[PDB]
Amino acid sequence: MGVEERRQQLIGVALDLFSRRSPDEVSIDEIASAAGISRPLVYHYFPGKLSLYEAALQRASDDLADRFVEPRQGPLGARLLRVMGRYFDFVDEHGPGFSALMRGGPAVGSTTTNALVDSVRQAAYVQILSHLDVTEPPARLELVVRSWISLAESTALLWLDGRRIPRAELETQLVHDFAALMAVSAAYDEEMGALVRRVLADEPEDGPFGDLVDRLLALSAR
Amino acid sequence: RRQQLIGVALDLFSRRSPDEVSIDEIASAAGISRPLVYHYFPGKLSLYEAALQRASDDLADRFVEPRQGPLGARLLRVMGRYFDFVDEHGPGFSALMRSTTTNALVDSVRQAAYVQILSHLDVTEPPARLELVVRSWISLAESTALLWLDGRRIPRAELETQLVHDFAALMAVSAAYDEEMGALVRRVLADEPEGPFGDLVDRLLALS
Repeated sequence: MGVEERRQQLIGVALDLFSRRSPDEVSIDEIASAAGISRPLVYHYFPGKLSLYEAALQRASDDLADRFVEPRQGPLGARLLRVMGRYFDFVDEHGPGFSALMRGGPAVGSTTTNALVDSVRQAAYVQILSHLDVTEPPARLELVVRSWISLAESTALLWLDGRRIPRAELETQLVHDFAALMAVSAAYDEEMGALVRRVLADEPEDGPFGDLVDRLLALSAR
Repeated sequence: RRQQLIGVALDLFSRRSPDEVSIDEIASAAGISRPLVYHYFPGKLSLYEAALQRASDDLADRFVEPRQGPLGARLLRVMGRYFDFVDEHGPGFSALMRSTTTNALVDSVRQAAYVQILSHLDVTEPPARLELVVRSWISLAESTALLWLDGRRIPRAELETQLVHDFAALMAVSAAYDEEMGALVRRVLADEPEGPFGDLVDRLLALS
């Protein structure tokens, strides 16, 4: 194969291995072997293991960020649920590498890896505001949204540790969590209250939010 | 002297990001020479880690709360101490959250919070759904405090109560679709009036 083909092949092979195992268990020799090339030939394309890991992570990060893009049509909850399906598909596909990267955190990460992870978090933020139709988010809204993004990261990481709860339940849970976090904040702020009322007015009366409220009323045995 | 030096280092590492804290600065503040700091610590990272261990023990100890009265009030009292701590250590906390020893120390605080929450819920064998709710809330609380520190545009009193209501919310969402979680919530609502759960249910009713 040609040079650019080979570079992109190598990034793919690296991404495959770094997805399957923690990065301490992936070697240049294994990457070379999977790619069908010699050890020195890998170093022709990348000067070390970290640069290849970063290149794989760039590809993965671009993939997840693109998965956040969803048409601004129909009830908002359903849009978010669709993105949550793609998000869990991604987490599944990349699980062992995702867990290793995230449970390492910014301390272990290179400046480049931390920047890539942050760029994904920011891509999520931008999409959520687009759907909310907000360009100048107030403080309270920014905190709810960013703290939900942290909640969604945590939920996926906890899911991967044993998969003791079905992903479909967690996807729906994260959608309900978003409504609930926003509703909690609405108590302290009229501007927040108005946004949440508008968002919930866009849900059908027979929708999942409806069913959540019905279930909570039932639990309360009012 | 070694314990005094750790305190001085924690003070400076609390006030500024660690790239802005030098051994010479620690030595001056402690009133000792640069060599005497190296006598106790091989290098800057080891002293950073010692300061973090002290801070981590302080926060974990702040999670201890008597098992008495309504649960929401217990958690609100802990949130007051948590935000006090975050305030006192703001710049250093921000910089840390943005070694494997320091990761281990941070993890040990998250675990301490977990243990205390389950203690109060009177649960020794937490179901998967409860574990995920509690751990995910701990992440939410970490995130909320870090976001608060960036500008302090929202008052801490609001975020403290917001976090208590968020715990009830995360639990409620799970309980709505899981019988075992539903039973736990009902067992746990038997001592709150109409408490964060009741107000949340009223709110979801009223905002819809």
